[PDB]
Amino acid sequence: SSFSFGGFTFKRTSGSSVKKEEEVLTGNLQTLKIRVHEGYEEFTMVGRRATAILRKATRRLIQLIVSGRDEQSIAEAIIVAMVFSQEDCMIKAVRGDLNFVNRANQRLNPMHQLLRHFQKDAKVLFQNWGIEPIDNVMGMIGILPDMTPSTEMSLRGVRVSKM
Ligand SMILES: CN1CN([C@@H]2O[C@H](COP(=O)(O)OP(=O)(O)OP(=O)(O)O)[C@@H](O)[C@H]2O)c2nc(N)[nH]c(=O)c21
Repeated sequence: SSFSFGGFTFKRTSGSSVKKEEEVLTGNLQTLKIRVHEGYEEFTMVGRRATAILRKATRRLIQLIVSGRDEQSIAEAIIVAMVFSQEDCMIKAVRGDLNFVNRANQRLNPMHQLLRHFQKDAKVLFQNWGIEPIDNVMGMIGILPDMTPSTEMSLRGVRVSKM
């Protein structure tokens, strides 16, 4: 029930899943083979600089409530969770080819190639994830694709909590 991904320790608190290999198409129509976890699961994500509560279904991020030291660490947690969710809109935000041949990419599986890609630049990821109107849940705030806080709109499923 415990593992690490992208610098975060994930702790499953509810649900379960089975694993299966699956092919997915990027925004540049490149086929990647990823190990998909099938099932509804809830997690706590614990990093050095941020933590979050994550609820996910098969290839769908349902909710992510993230707190952390500042915008850079909160954004990094959001990126890791978006990649971890394996959502189609994250796969489709890859607009160029993923380099799997360079000697330094020879051991990254596709999940880690995706993570590195969006760690270098997440602008397309955030712009294509989608936004939604939000309500007045005190203690929490919305975050826009450009990472500025908002009390009216937020990246779909994502809220920022005070630390
Ligand atoms: C998306 N993931 C990824 N993951 C876990 O996160 C860790 C790293 O993921 P990964 O590198 O894609 O998979 P891993 O099995 O290590 O490697 P590979 O795909 O090369 O066979 C593993 O312990 C994996 O089981 C997950 N664990 C659970 N429970 N649910 C999930 O949705 C996921």
